[PDB]
Amino acid sequence: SLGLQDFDLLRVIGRGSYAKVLLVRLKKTDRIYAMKVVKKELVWVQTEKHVFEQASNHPFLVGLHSCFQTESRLFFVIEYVNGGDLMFHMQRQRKLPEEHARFYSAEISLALNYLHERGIIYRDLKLDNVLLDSEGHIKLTDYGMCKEGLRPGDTTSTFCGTPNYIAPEILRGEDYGFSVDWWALGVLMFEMMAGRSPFDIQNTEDYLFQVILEKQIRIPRSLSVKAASVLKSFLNKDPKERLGCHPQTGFADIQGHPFFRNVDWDMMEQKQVVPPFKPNISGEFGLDNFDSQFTNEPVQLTPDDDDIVRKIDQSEFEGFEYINPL
Amino acid sequence: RMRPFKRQGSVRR
Ligand SMILES: Nc1ncnc2c1ncn2[C@@H]1O[C@H](COP(=O)(O)OP(=O)(O)O)[C@@H](O)[C@H]1O
Ligand SMILES: [Mn+2]
Ligand SMILES: [Mn+2]
Ligand SMILES: [Mn+2]
Repeated sequence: SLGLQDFDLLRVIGRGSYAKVLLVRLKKTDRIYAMKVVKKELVWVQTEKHVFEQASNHPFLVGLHSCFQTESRLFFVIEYVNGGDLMFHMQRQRKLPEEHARFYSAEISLALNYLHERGIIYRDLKLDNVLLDSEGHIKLTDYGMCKEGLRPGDTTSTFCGTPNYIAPEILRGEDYGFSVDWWALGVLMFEMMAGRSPFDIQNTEDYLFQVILEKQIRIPRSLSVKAASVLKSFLNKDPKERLGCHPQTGFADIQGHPFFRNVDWDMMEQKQVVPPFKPNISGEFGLDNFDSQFTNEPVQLTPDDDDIVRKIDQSEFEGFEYINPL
Repeated sequence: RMRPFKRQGSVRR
C-alpha cells in the first residue's frame, strides 16, 4: 500500500464540501498527480473507489492512480488536469459560443453515456466537476454522488447533487434513473451559452428549489433555434419526455438532435476533433489555471483532534488501500 | 467576492 510519506505536497488546488484537493508528486517516479483528501468525520467508499477504477479506462474521465488512508482522512490519488475546470474558465469568459458549448457538452455526453451504460449515475454534473486538459479537451471528476449497480430499469431515491443542478424528479421525491444526468447537462449547457444559470437570474435555497420546479426557463433571443430546442429538450420538467431519457433510444436521440448534428461523435470519442479553446498553461505546473483562493492557502494538512478522531468507526475503511496495476 | 458563477458545494441527505 502507498502512503503520505511517498508523496510530495506541492500546492492546494481545490476545495469542496467533502474534500480538499492538493497538487502532489510521487517522490519515487517524479510523476505529477492530484490528491483528493476526504476527512472521515463527514464520511459510498465501495462506489467512489470502484467508479474511479472504471474511469481510468476512458478519455473523458479522471482516472485513479492509488488509494490510501490515514487515521483521520481518506486519500484519492488521481490524474492532474492542468487546465483548470469549467467554472474557473467561465467566470473569465462569462459566456461561450454555441460552437464551443456544443464541443464540451458532446464530450461530456460521451463520458456520461459510458457511465450510463456501465450502470453508474453521475448525479453531480456541474462546472466544478468538469476539467480542461492541457490540449483543450474535458475530463469528469468528483464521483461522490455516483450510484452503482443500475441494471436496466432500476431507479434510486437518494436526494443528492448540487442545489442548482438537481433535477425536478428528485425535488418531487420521485424515483429516478439516468434522467438526472441529462437534466444537469441541460442546466450546464444553459450556463455555457446564456452565461447565467437558468434558475439564478421557503426563501433562499428552497426558493431555488421551487424555481427549479415552478419557474419557466426563458431562453434569450440571441440563441439559435437549434440551441433553444436543445435546452428545452434537456430542461423538460417531465423525465419521460426529456431528451436522452428515451429507453433504448436515449443516446441516439441526443446524437440526432439538430444541435448535435454535423458533429462526428466517433472522431470526438477518439479525441480527433480540434478543441475551440486551448488553455494557457501559465505558472508552475499550470497553476495559474486554478483559483488563487486555494493556491494561496498554506500547503499542509490540517492538524488532528484526538478527541474527534477517536470516534471514527475504522471498521468501515478496511480495504481502502489500493494501487492501480496499469 | 462577487462573480458571475459561484462555486456550489454538493449536498446529500
Ligand atoms: N484531477 C484533478 N485535476 C485538477 N483539478 C482537480 C482534480 N480533481 C479535483 N480538482 C479540483 O478540485 C475541486 C474540488 O474537488 P472535488 O473532487 O469536486 O471535491 P468535492 O467532492 O469536495 O467537491 C474541483 O473544482 C476541481 O477544480
Ligand atoms: Mn467538485
Ligand atoms: Mn464530491
Ligand atoms: Mn472560436
